[PDB]
Amino acid sequence: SHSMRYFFTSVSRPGRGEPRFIAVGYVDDTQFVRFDSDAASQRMEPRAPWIEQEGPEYWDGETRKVKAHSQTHRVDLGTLRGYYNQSEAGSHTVQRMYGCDVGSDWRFLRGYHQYAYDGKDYIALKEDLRSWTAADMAAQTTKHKWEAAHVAEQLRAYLEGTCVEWLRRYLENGKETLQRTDAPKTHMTHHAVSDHEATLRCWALSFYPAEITLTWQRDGEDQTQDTELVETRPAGDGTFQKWAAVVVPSGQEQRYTCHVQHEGLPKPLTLRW
Amino acid sequence: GAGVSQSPRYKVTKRGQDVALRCDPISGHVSLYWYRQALGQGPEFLTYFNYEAQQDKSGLPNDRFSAERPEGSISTLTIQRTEQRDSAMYRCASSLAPGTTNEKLFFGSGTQLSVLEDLNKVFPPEVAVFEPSEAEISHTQKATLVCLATGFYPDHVELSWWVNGKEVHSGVCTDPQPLKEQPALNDSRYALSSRLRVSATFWQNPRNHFRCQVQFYGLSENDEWTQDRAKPVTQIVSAEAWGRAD
Amino acid sequence: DAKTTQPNSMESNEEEPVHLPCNHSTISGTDYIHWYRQLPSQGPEYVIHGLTSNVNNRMASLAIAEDRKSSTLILHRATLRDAAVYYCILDNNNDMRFGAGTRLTVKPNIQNPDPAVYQLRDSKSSDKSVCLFTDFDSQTNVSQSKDSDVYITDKCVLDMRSMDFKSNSAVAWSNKSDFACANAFNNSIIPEDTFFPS
Amino acid sequence: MIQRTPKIQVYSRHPAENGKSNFLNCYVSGFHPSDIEVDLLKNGERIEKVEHSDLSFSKDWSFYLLYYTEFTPTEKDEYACRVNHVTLSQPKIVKWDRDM
Amino acid sequence: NLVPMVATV
Repeated sequence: SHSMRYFFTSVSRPGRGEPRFIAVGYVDDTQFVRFDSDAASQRMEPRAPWIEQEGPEYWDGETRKVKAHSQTHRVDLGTLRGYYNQSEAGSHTVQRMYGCDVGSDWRFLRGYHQYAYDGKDYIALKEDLRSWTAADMAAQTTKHKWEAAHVAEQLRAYLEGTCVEWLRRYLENGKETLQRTDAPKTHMTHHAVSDHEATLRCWALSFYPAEITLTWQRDGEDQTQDTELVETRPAGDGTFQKWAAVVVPSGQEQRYTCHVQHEGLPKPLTLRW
Repeated sequence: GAGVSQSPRYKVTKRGQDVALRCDPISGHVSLYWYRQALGQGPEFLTYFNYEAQQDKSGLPNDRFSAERPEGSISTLTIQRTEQRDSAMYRCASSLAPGTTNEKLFFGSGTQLSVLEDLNKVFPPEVAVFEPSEAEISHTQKATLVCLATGFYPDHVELSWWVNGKEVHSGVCTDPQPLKEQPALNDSRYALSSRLRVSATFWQNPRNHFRCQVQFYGLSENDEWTQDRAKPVTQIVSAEAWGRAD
Repeated sequence: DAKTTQPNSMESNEEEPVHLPCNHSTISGTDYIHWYRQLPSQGPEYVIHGLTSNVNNRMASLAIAEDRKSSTLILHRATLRDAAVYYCILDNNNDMRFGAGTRLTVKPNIQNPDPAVYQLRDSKSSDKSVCLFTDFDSQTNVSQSKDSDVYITDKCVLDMRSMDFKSNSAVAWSNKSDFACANAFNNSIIPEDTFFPS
Repeated sequence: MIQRTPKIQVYSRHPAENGKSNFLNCYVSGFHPSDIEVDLLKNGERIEKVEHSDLSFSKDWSFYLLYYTEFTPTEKDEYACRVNHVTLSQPKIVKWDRDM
Repeated sequence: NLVPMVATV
């Protein structure tokens, strides 16, 4: 299963020039492009090997569009400030995310396009790629403007067309990396936390993609009480890490097992102290 | 302002010299475009801005052309070392905002830029009014006056009819573009005809005054002139006729 | 190269419908279709635009093909005021690039044609005169003179509003002495019924 | 606008081995707004050559960044991550715990 | 491959 996602952030800085605009693009859990309004290149830039092969027409095109994205966001900041009756003095944020999913069979699975103002939902394209979900009266004004200009249709065409088309092209051109699965390297550690209790920490390392399920069990049964799960995190080499811990009573560690599920594994793994 | 404003409306520039063209967009409009247009062609894209940023200047024909919009409002298009080939209608446009909402483009009046190798080739128009023939009058009970503006260059004229001191459009038809008096010269002076048709009755009243007005845009105040004939400055040339019962 | 395609010229009669055709065979679902018009002596101005649905407003209708590979701008009842260049524009990013458009000429309804050539004398006690081919039917095609020293303008339509009367005319003149009206307005232009007095 | 404080994980790219070159990571996530200051500390002092990922965010709009620098862990060098953010009244400092 | 343009709010 696969996805392409673009994330766009603009942040106004009242007394200090035009908004900071940062754009990043991903294919699954792999970043492949970026743009930073403050950076020197003023170009869309590569961040994956397989995208560098793309010709200068690609780079010129993506750099024109990403810049137009930021200029449009620059307008939004002014408009939203008006919609909400806010002062010139405060820094505010707009975020746009859009992208598309394909099945394991490479056929179109779903599209999305949503928008937030100061970190909360403002407006979003519904799953039918035809209609809009608008939070408040401001977002309703936006909703009507967008319905009127058939924005959902333009977006539908992109998500079902170009989006999935270039996701596929990227997945081909970079198959050697994007389509490999790195199964998690796995182990358990043990810490005595008190006279009578120990923590068991179950580790998953250098796995890819990021999707993974670590669960604990007690006597072959799912267990949540006293379990701690951290956010899946980047190792920085393109792979991911995660751990899950339980606090058990000392001398009962044999009762517990950790189970690991991951696309790269022939089958789920079990670990015990 | 409320609409897109460009200045100067007309410009004669001596070849080899620089020229600056000004666009004032509709207040608050984020996007600003520059086009130029030749006779019998559509607008040719030149460059485009979103605020102060020149988002696309692929249309600029060469290094002599540059544009700026320093504070995201007024834009100036500068052409250095002008060539005759630069002559054209330069058209500014603005729209409220970029993006899928497709804010419509608003276009200004334009700047007619005429680059001339030699300003001595500039001539104001001469105007003459021809009275309707009695033959028309008796045959159709209508009277067609005909105005001829001749000998002018460049094609910077606006022709209007004034009847008892009031401009009229009903009954009028002016040629869409002029004729060259000398077809073999790309240099050629021009001629333009206009007709005003009124009722035989109206023309037959002697108290009715008809004036053909031709406004010409020529050399500016600071253009140097050293011919013996009057400097061909922007000016109005008119000819007239009074109504005749017989 | 060009992204839309249009006939360079076209003509229709007043008070009747005009279908102005446009081709854009290589089009995407993200390409909008825009029409702008340019009246004589004016700059372009917006008429209509759309994506896949047919559009209607006060000025016109936009008819888009099911396969979106062609479109039509419909003028329900073209007046003389609608003569203009109509531009069909394909756009997906606000580039708004113009082609050469279609130049629409709107022919007046000349009922009671009265093809005639008159001679008008200068008002200023001069000895110059001009020739006025007037009142022909709109199917008449004037042509520019071959004698360089003879001037013949294109035909021009005027509208005497307060009499609901419209008439075609073309004008011709020359400074050489041997010149006379038959010369420019020859039999190779004018029909019969051409009242051609002294 | 709801300001959200950063979640902070400090850790190594590869399993830690004294004397073996590696990367020190400080992953900050779940925060809003995006303005943040993150330092990697060696024995209490700011490491100078620190890089970070391009600003991105999660499904709930909260942001995340990865800061990182090459380092060679020893038995007794102490490493920490130091974070500033508008939600914080003083800098938050999270120590690297190799033994986790 | 970026959408050709985005809508202002």
